[PDB]
Amino acid sequence: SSKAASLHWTGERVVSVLLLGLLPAAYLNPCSAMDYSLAAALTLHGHWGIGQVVTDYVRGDALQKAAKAGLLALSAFTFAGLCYFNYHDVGICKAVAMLWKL
Amino acid sequence: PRIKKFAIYRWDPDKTGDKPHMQTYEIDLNNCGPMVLDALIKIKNEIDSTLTFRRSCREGICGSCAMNINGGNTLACTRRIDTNLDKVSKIYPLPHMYVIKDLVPDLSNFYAQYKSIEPYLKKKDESQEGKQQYLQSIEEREKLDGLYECILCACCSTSCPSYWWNGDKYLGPAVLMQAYRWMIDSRDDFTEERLAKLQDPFSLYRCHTIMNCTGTCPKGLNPGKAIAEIKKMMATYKE
Amino acid sequence: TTAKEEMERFWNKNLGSNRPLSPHITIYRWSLPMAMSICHRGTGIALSAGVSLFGLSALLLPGNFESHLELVKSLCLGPTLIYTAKFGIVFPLMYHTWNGIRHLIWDLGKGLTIPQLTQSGVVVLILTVLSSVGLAAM
Amino acid sequence: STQYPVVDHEFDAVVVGAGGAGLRAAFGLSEAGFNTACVTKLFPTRSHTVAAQGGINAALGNMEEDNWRWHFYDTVKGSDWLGDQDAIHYMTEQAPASVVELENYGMPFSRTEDGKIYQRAFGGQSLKFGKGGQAHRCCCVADRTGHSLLHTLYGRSLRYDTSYFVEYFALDLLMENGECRGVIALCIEDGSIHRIRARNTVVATGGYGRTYFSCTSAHTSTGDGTAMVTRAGLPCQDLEFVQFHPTGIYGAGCLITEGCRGEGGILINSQGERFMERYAPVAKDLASRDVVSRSMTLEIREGRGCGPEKDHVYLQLHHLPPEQLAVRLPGISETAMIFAGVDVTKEPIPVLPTVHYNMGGIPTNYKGQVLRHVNGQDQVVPGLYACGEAACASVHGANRLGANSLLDLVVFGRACALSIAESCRPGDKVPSIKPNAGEESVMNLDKLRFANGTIRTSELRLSMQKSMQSHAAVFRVGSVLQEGCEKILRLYGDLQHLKTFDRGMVWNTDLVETLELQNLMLCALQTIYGAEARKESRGAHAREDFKERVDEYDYSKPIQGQQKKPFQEHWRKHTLSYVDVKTGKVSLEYRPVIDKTLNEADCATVPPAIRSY
Ligand SMILES: *Cc1cc2c(cc1C)nc1c(=O)[nH]c(=O)nc-1n2C[C@H](O)[C@H](O)[C@H](O)COP(=O)(O)OP(=O)(O)OC[C@H]1O[C@@H](n2cnc3c(N)ncnc32)[C@H](O)[C@@H]1O
Ligand code: HEM
Ligand SMILES: CC(C)Oc1cccc(NC(=O)c2ccccc2C(=O)O)c1
Ligand code: SF4
Ligand code: F3S
Ligand code: FES
Repeated sequence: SSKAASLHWTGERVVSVLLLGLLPAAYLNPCSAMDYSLAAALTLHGHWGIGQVVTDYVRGDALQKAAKAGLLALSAFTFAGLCYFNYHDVGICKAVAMLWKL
Repeated sequence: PRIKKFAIYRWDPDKTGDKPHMQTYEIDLNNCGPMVLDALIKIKNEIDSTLTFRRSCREGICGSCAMNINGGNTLACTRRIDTNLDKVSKIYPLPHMYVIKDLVPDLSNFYAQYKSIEPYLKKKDESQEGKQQYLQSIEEREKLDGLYECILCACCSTSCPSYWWNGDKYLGPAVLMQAYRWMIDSRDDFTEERLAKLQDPFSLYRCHTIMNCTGTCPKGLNPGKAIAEIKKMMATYKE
Repeated sequence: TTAKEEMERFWNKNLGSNRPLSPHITIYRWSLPMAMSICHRGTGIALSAGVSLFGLSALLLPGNFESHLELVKSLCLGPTLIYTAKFGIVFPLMYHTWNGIRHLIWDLGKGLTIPQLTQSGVVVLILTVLSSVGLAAM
Repeated sequence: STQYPVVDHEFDAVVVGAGGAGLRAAFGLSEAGFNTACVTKLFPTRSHTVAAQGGINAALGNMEEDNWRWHFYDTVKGSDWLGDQDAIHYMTEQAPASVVELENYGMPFSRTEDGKIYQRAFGGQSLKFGKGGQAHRCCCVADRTGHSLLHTLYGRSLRYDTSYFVEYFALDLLMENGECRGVIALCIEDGSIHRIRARNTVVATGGYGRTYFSCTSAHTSTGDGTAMVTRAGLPCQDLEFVQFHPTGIYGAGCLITEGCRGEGGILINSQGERFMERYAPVAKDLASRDVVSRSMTLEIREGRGCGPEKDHVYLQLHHLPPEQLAVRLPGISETAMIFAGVDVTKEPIPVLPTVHYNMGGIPTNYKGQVLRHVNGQDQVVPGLYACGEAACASVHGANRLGANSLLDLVVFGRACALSIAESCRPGDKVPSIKPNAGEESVMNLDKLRFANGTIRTSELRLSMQKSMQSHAAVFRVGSVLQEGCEKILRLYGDLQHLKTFDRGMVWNTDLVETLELQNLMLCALQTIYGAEARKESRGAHAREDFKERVDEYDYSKPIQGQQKKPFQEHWRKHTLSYVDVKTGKVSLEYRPVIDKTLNEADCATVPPAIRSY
């Protein structure tokens, strides 16, 4: 009797306290390292969040497995795109800053 | 002569081509008891004896007369009729449940879930049982207060939206609370394997603390609280 | 008859019959905590859709971020109207952030009674407006 | 005919009843390796033992030092010497054993300082054989003993491969030539009729409290097995003996436990005087179920009514500390406010003596075997057992001692299990049922399903209820009993004038409540006729005219040169009632009480004496 289901729940809350910790930390300390950590925690937590909606709502055999596959593709693209934005562009912390004073 | 209007859900499976509809009844409160069930029986006895419903104690300790009164899952023998004659009282069967007839739902799945959690005292050594009472201190007993009272009305589980959408695989708060009840019982030795029984995404983990179960409870119990307490144990238990 | 057997036979008799589903959402009463549950899902989905649309367009749409802003600068926007777009971004974010703590306080076990559910309910609701208006002017 | 699909089932044993006794008999059998089937019209939890509050009696010695034989004396005294002392021996010996079992089963009994089961004072119990003050042996789950009982019995029953027929209304006994072969029952779910045959049949269908207009018992206390036994032509014991619980809400008639009086609660008339100190000097308001309620109902006659109607009495919990009321009695604390609109800690509860328990029922062994009376002699009915409030082993006799029935349930439910297990074997031949078996059980169903009567079912239920409520109250004269008898007799003729409306197979509460009306009437006839016939004041049966306690001897003066009285002259005997179903007449005979115990050396007989608390 493995306990993957329980640990999954713990991860969800550990990334939630991490994400809550990162928003003020991104304000007080905007840097390249913060941009990557904010892209990593942001995409992971969102992935697990939507994952919960799919399991709650989508009733089906090859229906639930398909949506979970499509979500992983969407998240992997989202995280890599954010990483690309951090490396070859301004980066979230210096991007939001520009967007706001406008 | 104070006349009250009752809008009640009606369906006859023994009539062909019949589908869910609403039938209204009129009753004087001077001859009727204070409670909704008193009125339910009154129209059952005097007006229409097709109205088929569950009842027993009329005391609030069976969970027989469990139904959705005015958009709220409570007992009909505990809820008193709104004396306000301007409002029409809407009485419905317990939500998202297969209606057998006229406010009577199929609870057999709900019951089956109660069997799956195994609500009996389990000991590692059942060889010395039946001869001497198990010791339990008043503190160890206090832990069961607010849990053992669950009368299994099933107002609870079927007021949880998550239970409507996941009726088969999600156990529902009523069933879940009792699984907890048997965990903190200082006598029960099987606490770990009872937690290991919930190690899938559906069993307990379709809870998102909606908290619509507690507050509809006709006994003032707090299933939600106990569910969150299960979750804590689920991470803080070793092996 | 086992516990697993009873469920399997439950679904067989009911799905192969003319028994209707008792009205659920059609009739049930509305409560603030449950409305605040729906909103948390609504804001959660909308936010993730924003982040995804931001990350994907960084791969799919040509140009750099500075050129994308000069594209919005040349759109004749007044302070009151740019405040409206600024508000409708923080408004869902702040809701989910504050209510997020309310969910996290719940997971610890604290404040799970009906009074504390409606108390923290209004407190989150007010904190949202104060931080949404308070941020959109920075 | 053939409109109804007949479906025959095959088992080792059938138990009719999912409340307490029924359950303990059901899984008690399956534990012994029996292919057992349980049949119940309610769901197990919804049964009426859930409505129990007070407790479950066992001399565990968990408060003071105790003896189970002191529990024997108090039960046999309370029974007004109409109790069969052999069964009482058996029940009081198994008392601590059966309760320890339940605590091991999972019953979350309230706890003491020592860490043991919580026992409390209750009406009619004593120490040192009634010579050493009040006894504290009522084991309880803090005001919700019955609830917790029924649940932990059911929760434990899932362990065994018992076939439960949930929501099935048992119609009649599948009888063939003296011996029983099982039960024929209606499936409320889809209207079908099922014949369930077995080698044995346990009956635990509970009381028949709904014979009266006002009762503490649930709507589904219709004494169905009592009628089932009655329609087979088998006698029914002590049916006129009906327990009136002293305390119950003036309104709907819900029970406020006697555990209130055991914790320190007092009864108050219009003056403020503790009147239960005037009637019973020694035991006070902790006396018998019959003595207390009769004192209460007499105080109403005297003009000491308490409410705006001058027809009810008071139960005060105001003076007790709130600390105790929260921990010890929270179930009544809520239901007093819920129904009567009364805060327990500030003002007293309006109470009225109303029907509670039915000590009468199906004549039963100490082993649980159902008894027929032929040639003035006891005889065992093959393949038929009964246990609980439903049955009458008369361990309660003429007046049930408080908090004994939940014991009676467990012990005698268990008894039927061991009496089957230790007699026949599992896998033994199931007797072949008739091809026609129970034609008129169906011919009864079809008659009532299409009923085109001139008088409604519901109004006839009230016609029976109010008639019993006035003609057979706490006090009853031969005047009101004779008129009441020929009044109930007419209301049996009206059973072919009743109108039904619902004509559906699936869930016909119109049909089953009418089937309950056929069952309640058979109980009613046997209750009222036995009452007018019995001319004495024994226990709950108190004649205003024949106010004497008529025994074989006059037990006031010592038995010396006193001559014994013949059997058909004294009234210390069991009332056996028969009823011809067509004519609706009750003919009744009598049978001796058991006076001897099981073992005189270990537990000695206590002979009749002056009975007052
Ligand atoms: C009325 C009452 C009694 C009571 C009490 C409180 C109230 C309101 N509190 C008690 C207490 O605190 N301590 C105690 O010792 N006794 C107390 N009592 C008395 C006691 O509870 C009853 O004597 C006892 O509950 C009776 O139990 P029993 O095992 O005899 O069965 P039941 O609980 O009444 O349940 C009835 C079962 O029979 C089945 N049934 C009935 N008719 C049919 C038909 N037609 N077909 C199939 N099944 C039938 C029901 O399904 C039910 O399971
Ligand atoms: C820093 C503030 C945030 C905190 C503290 C936080 C934490 C949480 C918590 C505790 C939940 C509860 C899950 C549940 O049991 O229902 C949740 C739900 C969710 N969150 Fe966040 N989150 C934050 C911001 C975000 C962001 C920025 C996103 C994505 C852009 C997001 C997306 C989601 C989604 C999709 C759900 C699931 C909705 C549901 O099924 O109920 N959240 N979050
Ligand atoms: C009373 C009714 C109208 O109200 C409704 C209607 C539809 C959905 C819901 N609520 C959810 O579906 C929901 C919301 C947030 C988190 C999880 C869930 C869930 O599916 O369990 C409530
Ligand atoms: S916990 Fe409350 S709402 Fe849930 S089944 Fe039990 S009594 Fe009903
Ligand atoms: S209504 Fe719900 S999802 Fe959990 S907190 Fe209650 S069971
Ligand atoms: S009938 Fe028992 S709770 Fe309503």
